[PDB]
Amino acid sequence: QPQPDPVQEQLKQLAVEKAQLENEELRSKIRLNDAQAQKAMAERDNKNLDYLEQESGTKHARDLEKMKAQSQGNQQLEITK
Amino acid sequence: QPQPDPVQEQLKQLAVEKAQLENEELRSKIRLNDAQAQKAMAERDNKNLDY
Amino acid sequence: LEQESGTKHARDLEKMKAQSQGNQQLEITK
Repeated sequence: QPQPDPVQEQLKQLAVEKAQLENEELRSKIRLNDAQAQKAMAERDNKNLDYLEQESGTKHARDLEKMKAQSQGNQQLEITK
Repeated sequence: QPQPDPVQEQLKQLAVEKAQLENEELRSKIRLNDAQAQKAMAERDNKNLDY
Repeated sequence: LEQESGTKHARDLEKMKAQSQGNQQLEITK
């Protein structure tokens, strides 16, 4: 009857464990790539919104509204006093 | 009758699933490249508007 | 989502209005 060698069984078990872990590593890489792609898409959407707002006068209109509101507040304070 | 060895069957299953996962990894790489290209195009459009 | 609507502008307007109201209240109390 052959005499078993303890080290060989442990080495085989470790090899099987490594083979199992490689697939989990690949899955983690896929998840990371997907997350980066979604972040890039969100950045693109933000840049597109910025382009759309800058093309029109909305950015300047908001500043004009702020200045007009400040002036109206000053006028109201003058009237109340 | 030949006697099966579970270790070999498990190794073959792991190899098949790894070959399956490689395709998904390639698809994820393609998606990331496409997203980066679209982001670069958006940046170019913004810079053209600035010009 | 916040930038698409006027929430960012609305908060600044609310801050300005609150400052004006505080100045008016200070004037009234004095």
